[PDB]
Formats: sequence, C-alpha cells, structure tokens
Amino acid sequence: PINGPITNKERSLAVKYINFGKTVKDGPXXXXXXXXXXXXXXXXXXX
Amino acid sequence: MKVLEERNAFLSDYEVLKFLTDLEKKHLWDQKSLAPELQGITRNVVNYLSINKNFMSDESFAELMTKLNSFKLFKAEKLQIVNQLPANMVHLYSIVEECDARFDEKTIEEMLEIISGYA
Amino acid sequence: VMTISSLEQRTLNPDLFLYKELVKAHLGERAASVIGMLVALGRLSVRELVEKIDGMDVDSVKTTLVSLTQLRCVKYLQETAISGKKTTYYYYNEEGIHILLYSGLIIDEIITQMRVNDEEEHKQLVAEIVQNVISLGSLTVEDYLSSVTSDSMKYTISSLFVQLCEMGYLIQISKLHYTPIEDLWQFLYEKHYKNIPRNSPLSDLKKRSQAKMNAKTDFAKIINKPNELSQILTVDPKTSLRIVKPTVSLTINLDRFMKGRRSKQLINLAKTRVGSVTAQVYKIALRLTEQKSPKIRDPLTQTGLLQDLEEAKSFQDEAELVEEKTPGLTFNAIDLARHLPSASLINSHLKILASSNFPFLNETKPGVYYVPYSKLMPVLKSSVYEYVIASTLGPSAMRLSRCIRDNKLVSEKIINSTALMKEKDIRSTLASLIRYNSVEIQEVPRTADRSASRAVFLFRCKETHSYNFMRQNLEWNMANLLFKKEKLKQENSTLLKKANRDDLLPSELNQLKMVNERELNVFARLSRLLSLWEVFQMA
Amino acid sequence: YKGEVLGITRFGLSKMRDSVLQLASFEKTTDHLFDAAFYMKKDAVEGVSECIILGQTMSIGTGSFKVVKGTNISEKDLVPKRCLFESLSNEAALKAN
Amino acid sequence: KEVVVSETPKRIKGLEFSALSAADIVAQSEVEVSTRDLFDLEKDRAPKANGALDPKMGVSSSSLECATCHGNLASCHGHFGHLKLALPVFHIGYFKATIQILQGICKNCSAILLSETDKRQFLHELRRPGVDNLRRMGILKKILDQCKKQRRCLHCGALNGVVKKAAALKIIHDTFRWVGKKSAPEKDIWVGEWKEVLAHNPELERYVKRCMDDLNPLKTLNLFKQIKSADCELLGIDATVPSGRPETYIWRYLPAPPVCIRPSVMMQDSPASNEDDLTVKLTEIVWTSSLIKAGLDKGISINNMMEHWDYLQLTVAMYINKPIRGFCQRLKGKQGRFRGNLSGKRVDFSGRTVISPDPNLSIDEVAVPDRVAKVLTYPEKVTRYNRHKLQELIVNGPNVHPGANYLLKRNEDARRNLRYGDRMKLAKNLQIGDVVERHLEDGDVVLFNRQPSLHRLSILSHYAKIRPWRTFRLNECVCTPYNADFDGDEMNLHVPQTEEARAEAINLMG
Amino acid sequence: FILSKIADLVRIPPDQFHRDTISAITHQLNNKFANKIIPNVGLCITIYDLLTVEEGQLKPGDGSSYINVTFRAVVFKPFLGEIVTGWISKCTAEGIKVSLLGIFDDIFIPQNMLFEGCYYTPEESAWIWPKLYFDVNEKIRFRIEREVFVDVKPKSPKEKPPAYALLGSCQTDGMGLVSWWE
Amino acid sequence: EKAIPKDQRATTPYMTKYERARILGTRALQISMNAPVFVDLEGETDPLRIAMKELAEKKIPLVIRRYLPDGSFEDWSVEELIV
Amino acid sequence: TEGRSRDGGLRLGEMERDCVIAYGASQLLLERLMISSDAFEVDVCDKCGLMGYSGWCTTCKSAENIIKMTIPYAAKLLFQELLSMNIAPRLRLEDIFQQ
Ligand SMILES: [Zn+2]
Ligand SMILES: [Zn+2]
Ligand SMILES: [Zn+2]
Repeated sequence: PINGPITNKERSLAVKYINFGKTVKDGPXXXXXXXXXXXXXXXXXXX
Repeated sequence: MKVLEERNAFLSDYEVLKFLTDLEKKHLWDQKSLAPELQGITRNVVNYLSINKNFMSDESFAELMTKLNSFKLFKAEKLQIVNQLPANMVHLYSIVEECDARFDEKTIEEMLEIISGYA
Repeated sequence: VMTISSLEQRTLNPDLFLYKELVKAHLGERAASVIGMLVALGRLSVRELVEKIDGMDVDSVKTTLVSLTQLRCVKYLQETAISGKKTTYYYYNEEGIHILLYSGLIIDEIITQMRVNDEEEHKQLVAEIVQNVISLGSLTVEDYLSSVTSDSMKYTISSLFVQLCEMGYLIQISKLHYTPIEDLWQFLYEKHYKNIPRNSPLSDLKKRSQAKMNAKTDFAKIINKPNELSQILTVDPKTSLRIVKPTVSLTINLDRFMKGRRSKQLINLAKTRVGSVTAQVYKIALRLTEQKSPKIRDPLTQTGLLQDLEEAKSFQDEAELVEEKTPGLTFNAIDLARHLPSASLINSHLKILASSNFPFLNETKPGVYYVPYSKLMPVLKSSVYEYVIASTLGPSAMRLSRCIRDNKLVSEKIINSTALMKEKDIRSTLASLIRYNSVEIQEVPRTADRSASRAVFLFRCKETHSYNFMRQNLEWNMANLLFKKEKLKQENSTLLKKANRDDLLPSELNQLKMVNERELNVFARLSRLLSLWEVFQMA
Repeated sequence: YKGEVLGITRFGLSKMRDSVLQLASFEKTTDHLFDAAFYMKKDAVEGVSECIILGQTMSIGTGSFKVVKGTNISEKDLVPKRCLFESLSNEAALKAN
Repeated sequence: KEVVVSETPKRIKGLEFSALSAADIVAQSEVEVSTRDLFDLEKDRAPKANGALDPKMGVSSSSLECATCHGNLASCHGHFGHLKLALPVFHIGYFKATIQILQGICKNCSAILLSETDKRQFLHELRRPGVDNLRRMGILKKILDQCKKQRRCLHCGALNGVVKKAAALKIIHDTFRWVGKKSAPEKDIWVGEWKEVLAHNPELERYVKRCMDDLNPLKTLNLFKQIKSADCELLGIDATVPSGRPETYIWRYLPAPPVCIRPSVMMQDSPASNEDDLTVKLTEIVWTSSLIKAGLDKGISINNMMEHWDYLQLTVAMYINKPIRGFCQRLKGKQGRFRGNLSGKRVDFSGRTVISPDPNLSIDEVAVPDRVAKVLTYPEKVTRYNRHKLQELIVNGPNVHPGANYLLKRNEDARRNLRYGDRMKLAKNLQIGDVVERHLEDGDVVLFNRQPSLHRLSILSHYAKIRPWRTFRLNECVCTPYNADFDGDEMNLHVPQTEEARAEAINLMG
Repeated sequence: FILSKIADLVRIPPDQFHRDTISAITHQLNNKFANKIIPNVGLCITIYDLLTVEEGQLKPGDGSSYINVTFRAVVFKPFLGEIVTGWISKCTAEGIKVSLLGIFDDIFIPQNMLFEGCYYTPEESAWIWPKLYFDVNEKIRFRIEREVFVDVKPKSPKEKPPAYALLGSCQTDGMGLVSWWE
Repeated sequence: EKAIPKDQRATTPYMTKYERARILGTRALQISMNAPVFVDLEGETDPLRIAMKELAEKKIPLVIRRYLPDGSFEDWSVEELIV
Repeated sequence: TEGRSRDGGLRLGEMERDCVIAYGASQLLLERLMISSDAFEVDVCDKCGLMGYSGWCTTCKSAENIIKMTIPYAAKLLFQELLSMNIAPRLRLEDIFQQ
C-alpha cells in the first residue's frame, strides 16, 4: 500500500523500463549456429 | 452468416442509380405507373442521388478519365470528386489529402475547368 | 451485478496466467500460446504443440522456437529411447520471464554499484551497452565490437568491458548452463551407477556412498564453473592492457543482482533496529564479502531429487557444514575503517552491534567475526512477515500472532487471560486471524472421540501455509496492475497512434497526460510489491 | 468378437459401448453419472436409444439416406461484369505517375 | 436496426462432463437471495419480494408478470440465481473422490509426491492414442496406490502419514505406522510439543489421546490452491481451463433452483398457497448461513459457532442427497424402477375398447365406431383440392360425423375451436395456408396395438372405417399376431398426425 | 458505398417452383437483408449478383428446397475520413446531429473538435460562432472520423440504440454550409 | 467428401423398401404445401393416394443420395432405378 | 395423465418400443414420442453449452451465438435435475448442411 509520488529516482527507473520495452518490440541479424543441437532447427535458424 | 471477405473492388456512386433503375424497372417502376418493405431504400437512394447534380451522362463519364489520369491523386480522392463541390476554389481544398502542396499555380486549375465542363 | 467487479477472472488462474501475461506484453499472440501451454501441461514436445491448439502448424512453431531460444525462455533437453530415433522435450526455463519483469531494476543496481568511480561518461555508455545485452539475449564480443563506431576510442567502451565481468554480474556463455537440475543430476549420475567391473556383492550400502560422494564432487565442479573462472576474462596479451577474450561471449547472472536486493532487505532490518551510521558500517563489510557468500544460491542441491527422512540431516548438515566452512574460513579478517567516501578504530561501533544481537547477526569466532547465512533467515522471515500483518490490519492483529508463537497449541483459557483485554473483541479478530489459514485449527475432541461439540481447541504452527499465502500475493497484485495498464493502451490505442505519428487541440493533450500519469504510478506500484515478493520466495 | 466371452449382464454389459446414457438406461443409477463426471468422459450421441432421448432422427432404417432434388443451374448466367468500376479507377493512378 | 438472423439445421454430438467453478453461477445470477428466512412476503396483498421466491425468478401462477420476460407460464421457462455460503462448506457426492485428491498429494508442500521417471512413464501411458475407459480406472488406481508405499517426501522437506478417512462427513488423516523404535527429526519435536501440554494440566491429555490429526474443509481448500498447471492429469483432471482446476469440489457459491424446479403446490380443499419441500430447504439455508455471517466481529465465541458450521455441511448434504428429501430422489425416483421391467407413459390421440369378430371386413380394414370417431381428430392442410369439400365440412358442424371440431388460420391466432358458435360465413373465406382438423373417416391410416407386446408382429397398421354401436372389430382371418382369443380383452388404438409418418406406417408396417 | 462478398443458405418453398430459381432466390435474399444491418461489414442496401449456386438438398421432414449460395451485396460506408452531404435534424446541448436523407439519421457530431467558438444556448438559439451560424433545413457537409459497433437487446413486442453509428470532426474550414462559398 | 462419378458404383441397382417409405412420404408432404403435379390427376382427395399414382408413372423429380461408411458419397436417380 | 375422472391416454412400453424399431421406421418415432406428446424449444449457445432464456445465455451475454432448436421436455427436465447437482451436461452443436 502506502506509496504515492515518491522517489523520483524510481520514476526515472520506470521511464527507462518503458524505453527498454519499446526497443524490444521494435526489434525481431546473424544468430549464427549457436547452441543448436537440432539439425532441423539449425536449418530454420539459417534465416 | 458467413462472410467470404471484408471488401471487394471499390464502388463509388454512379451505377447505383443505374442498377437501382433496374430494381425500379422491375417492381412498379414508381412515379410512372402510379397513375415488399423494399420501399425504404428505394425512395431513399434515388431522391438523395439525383437531387444533387440537378440544382446524368454515359460517354463523357468514361471519357472524364483523360486528364484525371495524369494526376497522382490516386484512389480515395479519385472516386470522391465525382459528386461533391465541383469546380470552385477552396471546394476541392478539403477532400484531397496534402491539398495544394506540390503543384499550385496552374495545374490544379486544370481540374476546376474540366469538372466545370461537366454541366 | 454487471461482472465489472472482476469476479470472472478472480477464481480460475493461480500462477499460470502470470507467465503468459508478461510475454504477451513482450511479444503476444503465438508467443503467449506456446509458453502458456508449456506451463499448464508442463513437459512438452515439438509435435505436441501442433496437436492441441491447431496453432497454424510449423509456421509459428519453428518461428517461436528460435525466438524463445535467443532469450532462453525455454529449457532445452534432448535424449533417445531404447526403441530408437530421438526426442526433444521443452520445459519452462527457470525464471526468465521474471528477468523480463526485472529489466531496468537489474540495470539500476548495475549503474548504482558501478561507482567508487565518480560521475563519468559511464552513465550514457553502459546504459546503451547493457540494454543491448538483455534485449538480444546473447552477445558475442567481436560482433558487438563491430557495432561500435570507427575513428574513435575503441577501448573507451572497453574501458568498462573487462570491468563488466568485474566480480559478479556478467559471466561467459558456457555449454549446458541452461538445463533441468533434475536431468543434469541424472545425466551426471551416469558413470556412477554404470561404474563397477563386477566388483563384489558385499555391503550393498557402499553403492550408496560410491555413487553419492562421486556425484557430489562432480556436481561441485559443474556449479562452480560459471561461478568463478579467471581463464577467459583475465586474458592479457602484450601491447595492451587486460582485455576479455574476443571469442567467448557473455551473459548476465543471478549472482550479485539477487544479492544486492537481499542486502537491502538486511539494511531495511538494520536501519530499523540501529542508527544510519551502524547500517553503513555493516554495509561496507557486506560489499566486500558478497562475492564468496552463497546466500540466495543456498540449497543448490534441493531441486531435482529426494532429501530423506533419516538422512535428511546428513544431507542438510552436510550443506550446513559447508555453510559453516566457507563463511568461517574464507571471509575477511578484522579491518579498520577501510575507505568510505569518526577517527581511529570503528570496531567500537561494531561492539554496540555486538552487545545487541537478537534478533539477528552477531555471530563470533575467536579472532574473526561474521554474520551467519543460515540462522539469519528465520529471524529475517519473522520480522518482514510480522510487518505485513501490521500493514494490512490494525494493531490487534499483530499482538495475537506472536501470542500463538510464544508457546504452542493451547486453548482459549490461558489465551483470553494472557493476550490483552477483552473476550468479544478477541473472538472478533480471532475470526479475522483464522479468516485466511495460518493458524489452522487443532484436531482433537474432548472425550467425544471426534463425535460432537464442546471439544477442546488449539491454535498451532503452519509456517509454509502462512508463507504460500504471500506467494498468492505475487501474481494477482501485478496481474490487474499490468493488465488494466495494458487495457489502458488498447482503449487509448487510437490516441497513441496519433501521438506517435505527431512525434493540437485542447482535449487531445488532456488524455495524453492522463495515460502517462497512470503509466508512471503503476510502474512505481509494480516495483514496490516486487521488492516485497522477493523476500518471501525463500523459507 | 472382442476376443473374450462376456455380455448381457450388468457386470458384463460394459465392454465396448462408451455411451453412458444407454448404460445408465438399462441397468444403473448413481455410479455411471458420477463416474463419467470424474474421469471427464466425452464419447458421442450415436445409437438408437441414445437418440430417442435428445429427440432427433435415426441413423438406421428409413433414415439411412438423404433425400435430394437437384436444381441443375447453368454456369453461364451466373457471371455479370463490374459496371464502370475497374476502368476509371485503376487507370487513374497508373498514368504518368 | 434489427440485425439479421440466420439458421441452419443442427444435430447433437457428444457431451462434456465437468464442474462449473465460481465464474458461471455469479454470472448466472439474476437476483441475489440476501434478506433471510420467511417467504420474504409483502404484508398487503401477500406477494413475494426478493429472497428465495420472487417474480423475476420463476412463476407458479397463471398471471405473475416475470419482469425479466413476459407471457408468464406460456412463455417463460426458468431463471437462475446464486447464494452466498459463509466458509467453504464441504461437498457430498465428490466426497469419495475428495479423499483420493487428498491422498496422492503432499501435506508438506501440497504437491505431488511422485518422482521423475515414474511420472514420466505414466504420462506416456495415458497419451497412447486409443484408450478404453477401463484403462483410466486402472492407472488412476495404480498411481494412487504407488504413493502409499513411499514414506519419503521430495523437495519441500519433511513429511507426513496417510489418510484413511476415519469417522459422517468427517475427514481425519491419521499419521501412523512410523518407523519402529527409530527416532524421527519430526518426532522429537512432536513428543516435545506434548511435554509442554501435559506439564500444565496432566489430567485431560492422558485421559483421551491418539486421535492424530484432522483436516478442515477450509484449510484443505487452501491446500488445493497451490497446485496449478503442472500435472492434474494423474489426479484425473485435464485442464483446457474452462474451469479453475480442482478448487471446485468444495461448495462456496450455490445454484439456487428456479420455480420451474419446484413450484408452490396449488390450492387445497380450502383456499391457500402451499410451499414445496425444496423451498423450505434453501430458505432455511439462508438462516443458518447468515448466522455465521452476522456474528464474527461482534458476539459469541470459539466452540459455539463450530458445530453450527458443522451443522451446515449436514444440511447441504441432506439437501442434494417422510423422507424430507427434495432433490437426489426426484432425479433418481421419477416414475420408474428397474427390476428388469421398466415403466412408461405419454400416448396421446388414442382410444381403447373391447373386441368382436366379423366376416365382412377384409384384412387391413378395421372398423372404428363413430362415437369415438367424433372425439378422434386429425390435421389437414387444404390446398388446391380440399377447398371444395372441406369448406362443406366446416358448415356441417361438430355434431354429425362429417364435420370439423377445430380450425387454424395461417395468421397465427390462439386457435379457432368451432363449437360455441360461428360457422356459416366463416367457411366462405378459408385461405389456402390454413389448417383444419376433420373427423376420422374411411380411407385413413391407423395402427393397431395390444398392451402385452411380445414380438415384431404385435404392432401393425390398418385402414379405418365407420360403423355403429361401440366396439373395436377386425377381421377373423387374423387372431395370430395379437394372440386374440376375444373374450372381451382390451386393445390399443393409435392415430398418426403428419403426412410423413402416416405414409410410413401403411406402406411399410402394413 | 462498397460491395461485400458473402455466402448464405436459402430456403425456397414449393410455391415458387413454378418460376425460375434465380428469380426465386432473388426475392428470398431481398427478404433476408434489405434495410437490415449486417454486423461489422456496415449497412447493406441492395443485392447485385448470384454465383457458385449448386444442387440444393432436402431434409426428411419438410419437403422444401434448401440451397447454399454465395453472392455480392451492395453495402454502405465511404471510408474513415470521407466528407459527404447532409443536414441536421434535432438538437440539445451536446453537439449537432446531422442526418443524411436517403440513408439514416444515425450520424451525430458532438462539439469537441469543432471550431473554438461554438456553444449551445438554452435560449432556444441553436449555436453561435465568433462566423455566424445555421440551423435545420439547411444542407451540411460533414466529415467521418470515428465508428462504433454494438450488439442488440432482445426484441419486445407491444435507450442505447447504436446499431450503426458514425461521428466526425469538422474543424477544417468550409464545412456545414455550402452557401458560404460561391 | 467428393462425389463418386456416375460411371462406376458398388451399390445394388435395386431399391430398399425403406426408401419407398420416404419417397411417398416426402412427395405427398409437398402436395399439402401446395406444390404442382407432373401427372394427370383424376378427381379425388388427399396427398397420399395421388402420390402413389405419381410414382406409378415415375414423375418424381428426385435424386436418391446414399452414404457409405468411408464417405464416398453417391448419386442415384429415382427414374433410372428399376424394380 | 392416466386413469379416469381427469383424462386418458395410452401406453408405449420398452417391450413394445423394440417392435417399431424392428420395422426400421424413423419418421414414425419422431412424430409419436415428440410432437404427439410434448414439444418444447430450448435456447442454446455453441460456446459454454448450456440452456437459457430468450436471447440471453445469462453467464455470458452475447445473443450472437445463441441458436434455437427443438428437444423433448423430459430432456431439459433431466438436465435441470443433473445440472443443479454437481455435474456438467454440456451440449455442442454441428451443422447438418454444407455437405
Ligand atoms: Zn421469466
Ligand atoms: Zn513434498
Ligand atoms: Zn453462452
């Protein structure tokens, strides 16, 4: 409970949180062959 | 009930009156033979449509394309200018997006003179 | 009436909907499908995704697969059968969605604890660097270094890179690091059951000692592999300064992020019970010793196997002795007022932190003093939990909670006397206490053998049940919080799209400030109860 | 035919048939209703005594076929042309720009 | 305005058995009971207001405007509402299954106590594409007896005993058969707890003991709120989540039945309005419910409220299961019993009479007396042909044999019964789309029946006829199919309705 | 106006057997939609053409003819932002309600995005601008902006009626009266 | 799902008595609904007896449709069927 | 009802019921045991298969997905009995037409 408009620092952290989320949504370029143990998945990972 | 698609090829209002004249011609053809529940849209359409351009054609319609071709006005504006506010100044200012913009002095006046060549 | 009270969504989604809610904000649609189904049905197979949902077969599955792999949202395992072929089963991976729920909170501690330097270009630099890390989910050094602009200082961003490895935080990508704890234990359990050349059928109990002891030492090398390794990071070729391996990639870690907030919980308890100075003296100690302190990592053997009835302690105390070992042996000898941003020796301020021990810390060995990570948790869970009832209900609810915790399992006879004042109001808050669990009810009749009324009653124990009810506070708080924030989007979606294209009118700017207000405050409420939940996830 | 001799008795009447209503019809009362709810059975409404409950048609005898009369409409008159549509519209944006 | 409505023929495929959880009933709620007891009567003209019985719930009388809908008995069917029950009162029928769901689950973690490959093997078993129902009962048994032998709890730490359900409707899990003469870590705390008890008052504990531990309906409901997702399949519950998983097996809400379930039994030899047993049940529930609701924060004590709440589970278990039984019976005990011989009813448009011979009637002909032919009707739709003669049947009157007792216009009136008057001019219009019921006459189709049916030759179909006196007379050529010795036995008579079924009987069953 | 493409099943009685199929299906389809509103596709006016028609089936207990066909019906909606002629009808203090004679009176534009100086008066004077003003019986050009769709309540044989409703924003100069120009 | 061509059929060329029950029933029901008649009608009453007369000259414009277990459909005309 | 002084009727037994089954007549059974005795209509929705009043499915308010059909009164009565006890007598529908 409690709270309210407290800790402007946390507000800045909240703003950053929103900004980081927006960058992920905009994004989907290599990814290479990494960690794939499946030949079927590795073929699809080529593109 | 099942729908096979959102929207087919765009139909403006010309042939509406033309093919509702066929719906006219079929049942009672209104005013002439005056001497169900389809009367709702029947009397409604023909009244609003015709009264506009009075105070139409056959060939010149399909021949109106000529200078309406070279223009980049695309689609949304194209089938729209057929009826509303023809051939005076700020009339067409509203309908077309970006409006005057690119070409101003002469070329747009070529639109006014030809759409004034309607009636 | 009208259902707007949200009674519809209230009953049917404990845990569950939490996961696919967060990934919905992350991605949505197909992404929420697979994970949501991965939870409900648990262990899942590639072909099995197609059968259930009819999810647009093989177009979405192969797309979502690699999408969940880069951010490692799925626990991957592959094996075979005695019949033949091969099989690949997926699990819900650790908590990777909680990290997505974290995000900037992690980067917060990253920025804040990166000082001992002073207000440098580091702020705008690593903010761009770290945000590129978590987003992609994996970062190779060279390909990332290629993203840096040319004709400038290349080691400016590498001024802190080898400083990103630091002590905790970012570590290297290694092999099987993502893997079910149950499965890796079983896979490592091979060469143990398998090992004997028809030795001898004597003392069957020696097969126990054989497999176990050999598994424990093989388990230790695996878990300590990501923990501390100086090979890759400390590489220092000539014609330069220390530079991390351009080949080996990196990843963030649970180590010092889960530690940083855990210390805060200790600080909040400290600061409450002592002065601001004492909290600082206790802080400078924890900052140096947090590296070798298991803390959050404590059980590490718990998930994936049995404990015992008999041998439970012989398991537990085996961990407790190594929880005795490392803190006692390794940790720092007495220092004097190390650096800091009161002259002479500050150990006198430790002595006032010494003479007063209860509830917490102050465990001393001759020659060396340190805070136990074992006996500290019970008094840590006590305080915070007691403050919860303090916040939610009035003062009356508090007093009775400990009254049951002083002695154990007694009737209302000595309770009415020894509690505070009045019968009727006690019965009132007794019903409010017994309202949701946590005191249970006793089991015994008075000379009726379970028959009828007037039997004796007692209030007793039930810790975990008085725990898990704080685990129900996890999702359903954040749920409506995040949901109606997301519902605030689609409602204003027509406005937001107009705002984005603009980046006019009196009333358009009004609702623009509206949502932004609600946005800010709702994220502040999120992080609030976020810190509350994190302390309740253990013991 | 099932490979074991059984049937005609309430203990042996449940072998093949998965229909709960017809089995609760002949002989049973409480169990089959609660048992099917427990195990969350589905099955189908197929047989005769099953259909006479819901009050629908039968899959045997007279109802074994579907009666049809066929229109046999021509494939010619079905298609008219779009009137004064694809002429002016598309050719307007395709000239000079 | 007035959005279009479309329709297509729909059959039925299968059903789905399950338990509605907490979403439906509150959303299925028209009104809320509240108040308490009585009938919740208004004291002026004595109607019902809110409470158990109420205008917008259902209608027990001919007028009774529903206000949810209109047209009363001839239109409205039934409406649903809910009831708030203080505390999660226990179930009745699921009680047997509630022991099983409480069996294979940890009391420590409130989680499944199985281990690795075991679970992995069984999870593969039931997912075999074909399965018999017997396979379900076999494995769900097996997996349940597998957790019996294991004395060791997994992660979540220490453990407990089994649950034998000792008592009724009282659940007690006895922690028992601990390792003999072997000290447990929990036992040292166990015996340590009682040492602080017997110290204060040694009298009572030694007097009676060894009752182990029970489980209250409230805490076992909170014990079911932990396990979600994971595997409920081994417990017999598959989740496509229309429902909230087995939190549903304990009563919280309740589906208060409409007045279409039970009405107020009409009149008496003396004027009055009488209640039915089911009405008394749930209106009593609101009392014993609100009893706990009212006193919490104000009065009473610990050990009083208890048995009253224990009395609540006795009421509901009695409610849905001078019998005083209002529910579980009428479903089980309605107009039938199976000894191997069932019971049945509902044959309309029929007649019964004795037998008598005749040489003159050809086979497939059966003579029906005109006296019972006056009350025996049949539907006829006049089109293009009947127009001539049927309009003459109208003016004829419902007295002589060739007449019509009813008329139905295509304009959909209530109905036109022609006895009381009219006729005459009414036969002048007679539009094509109407329907008129003519008296039974020659050239019709009627099926013959005898009550003690034996084989396929029992039910037959013949032509009808009109003759004098009173009797059912048929050709003496056949005494065989019905086994007719005459002697004045009884014979059934059934007349079809639609043209379809009529042509079906004579052209096939003939 | 626009042309929708939909499918449907038609039941033609024995009475229409004397005429031709295409003529029978026509009348039936006219009794189906006509003035009625079709969900989410907009409002429909008339019927255009008939396609795909195949052999119709027959159910045992009727004797009628059930045919499942697809056809393209003419519906109504210009597009998101189109301006179209009309005029007001009624009023209160919300905003003006413009009715296009020949389709519906459903169009209503409240005053929010309208010119900055517009206000309603209880004085029975409709509206005022800081230019001039107008009233009923005079033509009005209105632009479309927002569109909403809702379901329907059960019919009651002998308010919330937004079956089909459109609203817009007229702030761009030269709207509402056509005699300001010329 | 698709219809088997008129070329080859595994179905018996004759008709079941159950089929005749529906035919006379169906067609006669259409008569009460005021349909036309393709056969000469002598003066008489009822839909039933004029239906049997209609089948005598085989004027029924109906096509019998049968189903196999595998859903191979079928097509059968009443007129072509002989008994 | 049964007997006299109220009104009459007749009896179709299960012993007799098999006889009309042995003839293989479906149409006769549809008229006699449904139309001739008790004819009733029940409003049902495809989703959350249940019974309801008018155009309301109650618990879900749609009126879009509700389909009205016919069904014996004994059925509905049996359902209202079952459903009030804890069980789900859910119903799902499919179209006869369209092949
Ligand atoms: Zn009603
Ligand atoms: Zn456990
Ligand atoms: Zn519904």
